[PDB]
Amino acid sequence: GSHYTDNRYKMMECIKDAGRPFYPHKFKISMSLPAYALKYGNVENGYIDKDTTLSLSGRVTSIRSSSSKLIFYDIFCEEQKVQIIANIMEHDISTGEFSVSHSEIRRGDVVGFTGFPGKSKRGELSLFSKSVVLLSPCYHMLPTAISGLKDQEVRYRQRYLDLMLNEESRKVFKLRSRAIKYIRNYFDRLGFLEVETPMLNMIYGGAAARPFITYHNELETQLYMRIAPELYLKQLIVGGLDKVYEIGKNFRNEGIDLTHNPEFTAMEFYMAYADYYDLMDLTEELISGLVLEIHGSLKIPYHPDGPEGKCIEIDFTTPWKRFSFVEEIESGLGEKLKRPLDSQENIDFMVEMCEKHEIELPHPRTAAKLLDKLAGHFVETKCTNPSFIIDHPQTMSPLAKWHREKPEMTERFELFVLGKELCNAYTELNEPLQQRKFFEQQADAKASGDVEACPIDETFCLALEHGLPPTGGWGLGIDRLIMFLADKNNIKEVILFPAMRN
Amino acid sequence: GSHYTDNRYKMMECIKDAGRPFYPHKFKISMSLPAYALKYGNVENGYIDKDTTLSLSGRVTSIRSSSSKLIFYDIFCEEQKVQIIANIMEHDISTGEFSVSHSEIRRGDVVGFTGFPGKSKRGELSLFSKSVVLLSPCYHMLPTAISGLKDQEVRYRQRYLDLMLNEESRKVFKLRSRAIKYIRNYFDRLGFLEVETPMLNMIYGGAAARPFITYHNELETQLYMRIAPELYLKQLIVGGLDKVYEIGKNFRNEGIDLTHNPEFTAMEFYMAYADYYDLMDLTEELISGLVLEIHGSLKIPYHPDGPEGKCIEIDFTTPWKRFSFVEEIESGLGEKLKRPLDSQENIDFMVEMCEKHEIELPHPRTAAKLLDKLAGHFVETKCTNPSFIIDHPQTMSPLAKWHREKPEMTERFELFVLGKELCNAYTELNEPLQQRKFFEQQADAKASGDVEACPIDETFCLALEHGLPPTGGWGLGIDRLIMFLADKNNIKEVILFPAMR
Ligand SMILES: O=C(NCC1(O)CCCCC1)c1cc(=O)c2cc(O)ccc2o1
Ligand SMILES: O=C(NCC1(O)CCCCC1)c1cc(=O)c2cc(O)ccc2o1
Ligand SMILES: N[C@@H](CCCC[NH3+])C(=O)O
Ligand SMILES: N[C@@H](CCCC[NH3+])C(=O)O
Repeated sequence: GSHYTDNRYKMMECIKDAGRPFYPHKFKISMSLPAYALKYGNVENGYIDKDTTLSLSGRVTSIRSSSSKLIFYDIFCEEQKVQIIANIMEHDISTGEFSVSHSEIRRGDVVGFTGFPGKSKRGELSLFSKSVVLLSPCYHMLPTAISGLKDQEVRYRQRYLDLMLNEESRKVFKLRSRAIKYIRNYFDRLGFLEVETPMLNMIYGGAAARPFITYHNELETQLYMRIAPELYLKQLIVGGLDKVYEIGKNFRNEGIDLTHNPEFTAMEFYMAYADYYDLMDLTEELISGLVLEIHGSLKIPYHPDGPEGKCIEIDFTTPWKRFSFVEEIESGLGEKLKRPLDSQENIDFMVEMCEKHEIELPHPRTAAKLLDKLAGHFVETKCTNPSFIIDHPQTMSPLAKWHREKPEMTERFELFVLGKELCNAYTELNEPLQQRKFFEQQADAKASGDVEACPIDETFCLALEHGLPPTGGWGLGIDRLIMFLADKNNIKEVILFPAMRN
Repeated sequence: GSHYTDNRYKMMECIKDAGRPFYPHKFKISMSLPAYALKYGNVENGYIDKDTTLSLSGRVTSIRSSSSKLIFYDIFCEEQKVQIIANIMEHDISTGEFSVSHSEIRRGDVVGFTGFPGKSKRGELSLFSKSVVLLSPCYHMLPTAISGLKDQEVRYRQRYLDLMLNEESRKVFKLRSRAIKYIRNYFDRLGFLEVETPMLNMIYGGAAARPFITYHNELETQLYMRIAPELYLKQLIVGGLDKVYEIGKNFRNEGIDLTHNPEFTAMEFYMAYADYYDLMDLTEELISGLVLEIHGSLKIPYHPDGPEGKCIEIDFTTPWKRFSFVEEIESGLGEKLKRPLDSQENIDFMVEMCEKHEIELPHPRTAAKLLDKLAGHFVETKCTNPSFIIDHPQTMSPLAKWHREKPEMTERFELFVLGKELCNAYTELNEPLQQRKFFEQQADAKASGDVEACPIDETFCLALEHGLPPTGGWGLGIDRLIMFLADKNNIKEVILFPAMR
C-alpha cells in the first residue's frame, strides 16, 4: 500500500536515470479508441493488417499473460475498451528488451502502444503491438471496481477514482450536460437573452437563506455571496430586455444533506408580461418535454432507498395537480388558520398545531416560518408526482405580487417532485411602496434572529421606482432536477465535487 | 426632482382610492411590437382597420399634443417603436374621461393601449387608440438619452437606466451572448463535456492572485472563493473524461481598473493528449472564426481612447506572431539574462534593468515577478495584433510542464491583444514529484510576503499520483474578449453590474 507508492517513485527515478521514456510531452494517437472500434470492430476473427501501423492510448484496465513471450492488456479511453496483444516476436527491440519494456507497466497506468490492427482468433477487437510507452504511471494500487474502495465516500472525496472505475458516474455528468443544453435551447428558441449578474453582492437577497460573508480589501467593503440573482435580474426587465435567464451558482451558508449542498446550480428567468398562470404552463411544457427527451416517456422510475428497494413511478403527464397552500394545511389540520395569518393569534395557534402534530418548531416562531413547517408536514408530503403548491401567503413571500383574488395571498407557486422543491416562481411584485414595507418586515425578522431574512435593499427599491413592467419570474434547482432525471437519491451523485464533513 | 417623486406617489394613492387601475396583474398583448411592425409596416399612408382591435404595450418614450383632444405617444418595446394616436373621438369613456385617463400617463411609464392598426397620413406606423392603461409608473424624471444623466457612471450604478435609454449598451450584451454561444458550439462539436467545479474551496489555487475569504458556519471552516478552476478540472482528466470545459466566474480580491473586475467570466478547457502547440492552433481557429462571424472580416477597429480618438485596426489573420518570452526581453535589453534565471545574480541584474528602463519594481522581488515586469515592458507592448508570448520560465509557471527542448522554460503561452492578456495555456505538468516541489517553492514565496502565491494543495498532488495523461489546458477571459469584439476600452461596458468605488 504505502510500499507500492514508494517503489513506484523509485521505478520512475530509475527510468529517468536510465534515459528511458519519462513522462513524454506528446503522444500522437492515430485515432481514438471509439474510432478504432468503429473501423475494425466488424473484421473477421483473426484478421490482421500488417501493412498499417497505428498508435493508440488509454488507461490499462487489465494485464494477463500466457508466457514470458505473450502479454494481453486491456486499455480504456473515451468509453471504449481495446485489447492489446504483445508478442515478443513483434517487439521493436530499439525501445528496449521486451521484458524490460513490459515490466514498467502496471494496471492503472496511462500508456501508448503502436502496432497492427485486427481481431484475435477468439474475436476480440485488438491491436497487435510492436511497442509500449509509459505516459503517466499510477502510483497507487487500484481496485477493479468501486466496490473495492475503502469506503463509498471515497467516490466523492476523490471523484477521479469514481470516474475512472464507474460508468454510472460518468453517465450522470453526461446526462446533466444534455439536460442543460435542452433547457438553454428551449429558452433561446423563445428569444431569451442569457445574462450574468454579480455573485459578489453589497446586499444579499432574493431568497430565504443565510449568506456567506467576505471582504474586498482594496475597496474596503464587506460583500456577500449571492443567495439568488433575482434582485439583479429584475433590474434588467426595468431596463427593457424583456426576456432574460441566468444559469449558475447560488451560495447558501447552511447544513448539508441528501438534497442540500452549500453551492448549487440554479436557473432563473424573468419574462415581461407573464403572470404565474403563464409560468405554470411553461413549467409543464419545459419539464415534461425534457423528461420525454431523456426517457422516451412521461413516466419514469425513482428509487428513494436505492436500486434494490421499492420503485415509484413518477408521472409527468400534464396538467399537474395544484394544491392551494392554506386550504390544504386546513384540510390536514381539520380546522382553519386564524386571520390575519400574521396575527399573534395565528402564530399562537400554529405553534399549538405544530405541537399537536409533533412538527418541529422553527426559530424564531414567525408566521412565515410556522406556515412553512405546516406546509412541509401537510402539503409537500402529498407531492409525489410533479405538483404545484400555489397561492402562498404574502407574509412568507416578500417579492411576490398580491393575489388578484385572494386576500393575504400572492401569485406564487412552487413545484414539488417526490416531496422536494424543484421550482419557485411568481407574478413579480412591482409596486414600490409595499415592496419597501415587506423589506422592512424582513429586516425586523432578521433583527429578531431570523438568519434567513434579508436586509432592505434600497438600490432595488429605487429600480422599482423606475417602473418594473408586469413580469413573471421563476427559478429551478438544476441539481435536484438531475436527481429525478437520473434516479439518484443523493445530491452528491450529481455534483462532481460535493461538500463533505470532516 | 424630489417633488416629482412624492407627487407621483400621491397620484398613485389617488388612483387607488378612486378605484381606477392600480398596477394590473396581467396585460394580454395581441402581439409584440416587432411583430406589429412586420405586419402593418407596409400598409399605405392613412390606412386604418377599424375592424381589428389590438392591445400593445411598451415604455412611453414620447408625449406630444396638438390639442386637449389629440395626443401622440411613442412606446418602445423589444427594440421597436410604435406611435400611438389618442383622439378623444375614439376614447372609450367606460375607462374614464379622456383627460383623466391621459393625465395619469408620463414619459417613462410602462403602459398598455387598445385600438385600431394602421398608419398616419404622414406614413408613421401607428395604433389609433381607444384606451390607455397605466401598468407601471416611473416615479422619476428621465432624460431622453444618456447625455442627460447627472454623470456617465450612473450608467453602471443604475444599469437599468443605461439599458432603457441606450441602444449601444443593449447591443453589447446581445453580442456577448452570441459570442459565448459560438464558443460553446465550437467545443460541443469537438465532443467536449461542459462541467461545473466548486467555487467554494478549502484551498485556493491555479492562478497568481489574492483570494476572497469566507466561512461556512455549520462546518466551522474557512473557505476561499476560487481564483481559477484548474486544479479541479485536471482531476476530471485523471478521471478519464478526456475533453472538458467550464465557463464561469473567477474571484480575485484585487484592485479594479479598465481591464480588471473582482469577479470575471473565464473559460477553461482540458484536452487529453494535446500539447501547447495543438492549443495554439485551436486558439487561432476558434478566435479568428468568431471574429469573422461577428464582423464579417478578420480586420476590426479598436479605439483605445474612445470613439473620437485614434483608431487601430486589429488583424486576426492566422497564423499569429509568436514571441519567445526570454529572447524578446533580451532583444529589448540588448543583453542576456543571467542563468539560472532564478539565481540571486539574475534577480540583482533584473532589478538593475528595471531601474535602468524605469520599470516599477514588484514586491517581493522574486525572479518570477521581475521577469513579469520585464515581459510587461518589452514584450506585451509588441502585441497589437493577436500574438502569442511563449515558453515562459518555470520559475513563473508552477503548473506548466518543462519545455521538452529549452532548459528552465515551460510549454506555455499567453495570447495578447492590444497589449492585454486574453488567454493563458500550457502543456500541463503531470509529474507529481516536481509539481510538489513547485508548490513548496510557491508556499515559501507566500510566507516571504508574495500575496499572489498559493498554498500547497495535497489533494491535487495525490490526484496526479493516480496518473494525469499528457494533457493540454487553456483559459480565456471572456470579458476582455467582448471588449475587443465590441470595441470597448472599459470592462464596465461589458459587465452588467460592474464593481464601483
Ligand atoms: O435546488 C434547490 N432548491 C430549489 C430552488 O429553491 C428552486 C428555486 C431556485 C432556487 C433553488 C436547492 C438545492 C440546494 O443544494 C440547496 C442548498 C441550500 O443550502 C438551500 C437551498 C437549496 O435548494
Ligand atoms: O480576462 C482576464 N485575464 C485573462 C486570463 O488571465 C486568461 C486565462 C484565464 C483567466 C483570465 C482578467 C479579467 C479580470 O477582470 C481580472 C481581474 C483580476 O483581479 C485579475 C485578473 C483578471 O483577468
Ligand atoms: N429567487 C427565487 C427564485 C425565483 C422566484 C421568482 N422571482 C429563489 O431562489 O427561490
Ligand atoms: N488557471 C489559469 C488558466 C489555465 C492555464 C492552463 N492550465 C489562469 O487562471 O490563468
